[PDB]
Amino acid sequence: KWWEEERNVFRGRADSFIARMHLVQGDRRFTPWKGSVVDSVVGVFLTQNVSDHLSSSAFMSLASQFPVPFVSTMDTVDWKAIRAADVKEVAETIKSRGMNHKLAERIQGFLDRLVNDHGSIDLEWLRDVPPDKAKEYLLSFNGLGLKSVECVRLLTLHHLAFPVNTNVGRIAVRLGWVEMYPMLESIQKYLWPRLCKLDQKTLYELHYQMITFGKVFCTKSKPNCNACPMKGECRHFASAFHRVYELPDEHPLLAQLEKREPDDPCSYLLAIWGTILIPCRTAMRGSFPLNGTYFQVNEVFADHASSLNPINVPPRRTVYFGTSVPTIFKGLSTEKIQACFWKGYVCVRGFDRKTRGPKPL
DNA sequence: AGCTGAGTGATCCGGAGTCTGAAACA
DNA sequence: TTCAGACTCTGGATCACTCAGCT
Ligand code: SF4
Repeated sequence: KWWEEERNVFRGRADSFIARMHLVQGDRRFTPWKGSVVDSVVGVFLTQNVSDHLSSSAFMSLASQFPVPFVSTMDTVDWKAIRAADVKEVAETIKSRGMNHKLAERIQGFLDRLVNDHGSIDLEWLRDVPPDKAKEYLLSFNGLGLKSVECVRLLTLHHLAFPVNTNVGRIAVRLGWVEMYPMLESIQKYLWPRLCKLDQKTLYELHYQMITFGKVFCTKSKPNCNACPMKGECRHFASAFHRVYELPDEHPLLAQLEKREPDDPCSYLLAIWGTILIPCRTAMRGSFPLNGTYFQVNEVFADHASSLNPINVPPRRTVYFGTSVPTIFKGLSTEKIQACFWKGYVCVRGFDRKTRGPKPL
């Protein structure tokens, strides 16, 4: 059949795209997180039409404002209190993200429906049910579309789905697979049958890589096509033609700091001027929605208390600071970005340990 | 035939950055 | 040197309305 042999052609190219970038884009496979299903639902709720860092910071502020009493799937937010809470404070809590009243009312309605139907607030059983019925039940909610449900299923329930976002569509069109021409998002009906038969781990990995490639090299305006490894196979090419010292685990400075997560590859950093940068997984104790796909491989947080009041006592790694990932990554040299990926760190925001809430940098 | 209707295109609930061009001045 | 909007940002829900559909 012509279909199956045509499946091999792009699947061979897809793994070729993964293999070529994996040399430069670092190494990353499925690393589990302890986030509950409701947490992932609220995360996909908050990441609609907004940049990733703002969406994550909004969820962090939401968690800090209404905390579960603490020091596996466990909710980090007293969702019952939020549902019982008045709309004004909830809207004020996430006002920094935007659409504060709209999203707050949608969240309150979601929680109210969850309480009214199927008893109390729990969605752990969604993992057991067959994927199609879970997808339909998730889509049944208002404020959720196809792409959000696909991302939830792929990242949380480990199904075989692929979110075709603006990053995915542009990359697929330009990179010899399928101008400023506005293309309607229907290439999924084209792309997915090609990718219907593929390894699950393959899909998750391909895309962590693509999200990264979309953000680093193949930006919408002025892509760094000179340093891009896939410039040879790029169809769009034919159309056109501060350093820090890292602190060991048992360093005396981290006595007040909490115990590091055993799974996190990152290590504690020293922000010299005295300030400390906490790794994202350690800062959040894992337990973050969407498998922690918000944060890069080497994304770290900052300590607001140590930033305002320095803890100063009077190997070397490079940290690139900026407002967002795409801004700093615009590099005319490939070697610099490869080094920053394999042996570098990135920080964009700040965080406080006392109230566990995000603070401006 | 004279009423569907399917399907798309604007719009906006909203903050927060960057980017142009205009202006201005030489 | 200002600076005011014009865009983008892992999208959804409403309302209005041009091309097919038909019988
Ligand atoms: S060569 Fe340029 S357009 Fe092609 S994939 Fe690389 S960055 Fe994108």
